[PDB]
Amino acid sequence: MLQPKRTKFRKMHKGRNRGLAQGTDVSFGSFGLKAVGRGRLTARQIEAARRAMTRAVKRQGKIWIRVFPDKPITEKPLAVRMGKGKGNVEYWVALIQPGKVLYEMDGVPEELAREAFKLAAAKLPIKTTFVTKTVM
Amino acid sequence: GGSTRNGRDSEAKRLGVKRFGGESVLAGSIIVRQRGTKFHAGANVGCGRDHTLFAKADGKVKFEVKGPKNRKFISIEAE
Amino acid sequence: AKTIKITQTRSAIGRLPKHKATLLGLGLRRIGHTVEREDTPAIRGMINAVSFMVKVEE
Amino acid sequence: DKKSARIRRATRARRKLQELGATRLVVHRTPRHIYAQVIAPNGSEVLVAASTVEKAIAEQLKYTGNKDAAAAVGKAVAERALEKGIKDVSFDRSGFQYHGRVQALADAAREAGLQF
Amino acid sequence: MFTINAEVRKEQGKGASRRLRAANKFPAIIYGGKEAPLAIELDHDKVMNMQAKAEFYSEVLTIVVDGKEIKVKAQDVQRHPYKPKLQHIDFVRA
RNA sequence: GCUCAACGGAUAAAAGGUACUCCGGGGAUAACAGGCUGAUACCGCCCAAGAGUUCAUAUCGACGGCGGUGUUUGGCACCU
RNA sequence: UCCUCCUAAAGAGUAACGGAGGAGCACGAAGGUUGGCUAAUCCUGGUCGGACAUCAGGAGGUUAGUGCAAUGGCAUAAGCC
RNA sequence: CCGACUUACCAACCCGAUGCAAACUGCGAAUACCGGAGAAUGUUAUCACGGGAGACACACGGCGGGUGCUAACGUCCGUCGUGAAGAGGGAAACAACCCAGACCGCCAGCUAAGGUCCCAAAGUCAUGGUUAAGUGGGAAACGAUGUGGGAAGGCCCAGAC
RNA sequence: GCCUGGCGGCCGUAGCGCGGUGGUCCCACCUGACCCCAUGCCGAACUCAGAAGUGAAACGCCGUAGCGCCGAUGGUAGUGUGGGGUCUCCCCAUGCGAGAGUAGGGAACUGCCAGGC
Repeated sequence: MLQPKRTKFRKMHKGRNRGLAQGTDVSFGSFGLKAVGRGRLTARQIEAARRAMTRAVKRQGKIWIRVFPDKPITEKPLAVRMGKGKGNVEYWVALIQPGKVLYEMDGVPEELAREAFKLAAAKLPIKTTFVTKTVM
Repeated sequence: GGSTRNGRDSEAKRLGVKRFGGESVLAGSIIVRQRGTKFHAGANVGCGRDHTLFAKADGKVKFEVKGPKNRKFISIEAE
Repeated sequence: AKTIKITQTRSAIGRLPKHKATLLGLGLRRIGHTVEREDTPAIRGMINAVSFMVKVEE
Repeated sequence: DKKSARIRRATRARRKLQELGATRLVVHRTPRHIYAQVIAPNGSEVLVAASTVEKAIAEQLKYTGNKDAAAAVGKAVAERALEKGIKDVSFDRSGFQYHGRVQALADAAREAGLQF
Repeated sequence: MFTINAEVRKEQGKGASRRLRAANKFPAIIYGGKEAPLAIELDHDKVMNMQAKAEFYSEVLTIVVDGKEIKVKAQDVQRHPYKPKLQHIDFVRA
């Protein structure tokens, strides 16, 4: 899921992935799944980690998804040559920089949150870490 | 389908650079396309048609921000 | 006035054209060439522009 | 606001006279009085002024802020302008119409010698 | 009590701050709105253990520079984005 | 007085076939094969919701993830 | 063939069977000048006005508008009479 | 019934918090570019006119990008370097990478990159550590009481594991 | 010295909100309109002639930070040159160095002329 309902433009440039992430703090919840390493987080991987989390916590507590797949990724079909325009939009990713809190959790004990975050981290491609809400 | 068309211009920015000793009528800012990025107020009023800002006296270009709207003006001051 | 000694130490082969022109403005030709240049912030700026090649005796 | 609308009407001609470097004879009109000010083209210093609130003008008039008062003020400001020795000024409506007291003041300045 | 021993900063900048973080110390600043701000460096492991103590932000702290006791309070903390460690703290004079 | 719109406009005026073909060239450029790459293919591993009567891992393993090989269909056009 | 934006790296320029859209006109007023004026939208009372026709009041400030794409403009309005 | 809840599901506005954008900007560099002044340096390097060209198949590497799969010794641009059209030393062998630009001769010395056990010229060099796999001398997710270093944390001579 | 009006300079440390304050000095509302003139009706507005009334609205001044606005120091991001790990991104030397935040500032300042006390 998690494809945007509308877009201003259908396709984007490929671009490059940024230096460091905005949104490093745990804001809404009490525990978080912070990102250690770059990559692009596909909407399918985001949904799979969300299901692993939600079933691990048995649909108790509240889960925030702090990233959104707003970048369309185009892929050329099989056995077509180079050129002839840009390819068709196939799937949506979120660009992840180190330090991006990907998910947030509240209303659960910390060890159950760690187990749910571990089961989500097993589905995500990038390396993640467990973070806790800190006052500054 | 197909979407590969584009237009052409070959200058779009200023030529006078606030030390530039522009004489007579030199285009200080040609193909600004519009009187709003730069206004001409030092040597009378430039901005003839297509809003090309041009000098009216022999002198140095002057860039300045005046007015309540913080608008940028090109002036010509004598050497 | 006071003068300083500027000695080239590396080659000018794969360098930028601005770096080559800075060595031309300094007066350095060979990889061991030393010049006596009068001490000036402009000469110091040329040295800082190409400082990975030159060596300065103060 | 009537004063803000008057300033919006005046602003176009005021900037046009500023860009030409013209010495401006500006007029201000109230229900009670009328004012005339010849102002140098830098716009900061006033060369000549003649007002209806000035007692020397106001004692000769049956009512301040009349068309006769406007003619007296225009004659006075043109007399002081020609006494100062400046000429070839440009008239500013200051947002008013060219009608009634404003027209009478400009006509009196033209008759007394201030040429536009 | 929360006493931090701190040293004044001989050099400021990104290179000097990264040299501090390579030498396992980190920069900090003290300002009060009444006199000139003071740039200091802190021992990172000690100030980390005081971070892990949860009463670090509520109460009044004591920074010792040159034997002078300064009563401060932690305004904000700049943390490393994906590591536990911390880069910079600003202290308001209390 | 120009959809001289193939818009610096060959001429007022012009479509096709060639496996019956022919010449001058090209590995500047395709088919086979080699090369680079590995999307695809094939093989393997990580997590484990499940089903397997109870029991995740005897056996299979969803949602997802990471590789390996050169190995299919491809991409490129480097050799001829 | 021509125009607008991005690609395009804060001067100009800059390619692809790159990503998006338009033009082959219109107007004797929709030009000139002088004088005047200021929108979109929202909340309310009243004739089919109903959620939106027209009044009156308040909020708002250019979120409107430009003969037609897009960009840059525009209140001294280049927007409306 | 001129309605005493506004729903245990949601499509709008506003407020508070959190991100994203090549075709977003209430902000905003470094560089680059344009102009002026000044010194030093450069065989006027600069400009104009005239005689003669060639060339208009580029390649790779670094940086910035579009496209492709953040594939290609892929393709298309900007920019610099090298090759083209540049030998010599290094990377085993190697157009384009690193160092360096060969007028000629020398059985002279000093260095760059890269190296110093033998092939093969030069440290079986000095001090302090680390690793035990031949890692060095190819490869990820993930897994493990491998083994050093550091800052802390529990239980504990009222007897800790 | 105070207050008011006109024309500027500078353009949110300049404005908005809330509260208070001023009157036939000045300015606003205000009186009347056949006449100088105008409303696609409108003496709303634009004008003209001005016995009375109030400053209520507007406007000016003062206080208040509630919102706008300005805004350090330090750090971070980026980046020119040189060098280095690099598979797609960074690190070191050096030079420049934001934006957002933080402390804080902030209820503008000033020039010419005219009028009253």
